[PDB]
Amino acid sequence: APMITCRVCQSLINVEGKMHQHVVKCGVCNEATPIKNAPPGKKYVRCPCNSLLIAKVTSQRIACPRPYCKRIINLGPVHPG
Amino acid sequence: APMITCRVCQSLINVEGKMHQHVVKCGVCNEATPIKNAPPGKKYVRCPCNSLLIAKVTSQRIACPRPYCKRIINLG
Amino acid sequence: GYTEQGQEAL
Ligand SMILES: [Zn+2]
Ligand SMILES: [Zn+2]
Ligand SMILES: [Zn+2]
Ligand SMILES: [Zn+2]
Repeated sequence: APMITCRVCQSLINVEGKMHQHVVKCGVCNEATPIKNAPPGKKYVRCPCNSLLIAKVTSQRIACPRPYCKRIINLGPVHPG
Repeated sequence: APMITCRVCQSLINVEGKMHQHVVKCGVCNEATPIKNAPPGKKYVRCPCNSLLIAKVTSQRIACPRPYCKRIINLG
Repeated sequence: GYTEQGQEAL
């Protein structure tokens, strides 16, 4: 059985017959790990709370949607306003 | 921003302006999760491939249309 | 107790 190691919790994720998916969910920590490239124009970002986020490659910032977190993540520097 | 949890990957789905829909699409796994009961005479069926299908209540078996799947789902 | 072609809810 093909396995990957969850980077969040180090449990094994069985990916047998799951290679058709964009992401797989760890059965232990319930966080998602992408197994395909992000859709065109997009990129994955992992919030410090461990939520998997999806952003446009052009985005300077993204917000975590989890109500207990709501972190704003700066992805790169900005020009002055 | 009203959110519901994806049934497949458990990412949060923003349902703002979509509360009239029966199902919503997850931007992470691209599968659908219901936010309302299925319409009368229909029923939701989740295929092992993760596809959310809509079947008639008179159906015991459902063939998935996904080309890599084509599973026959037995409901009883 | 019939068989049907599944329709995606999407
Ligand atoms: Zn995990
Ligand atoms: Zn977060
Ligand atoms: Zn999802
Ligand atoms: Zn299927």
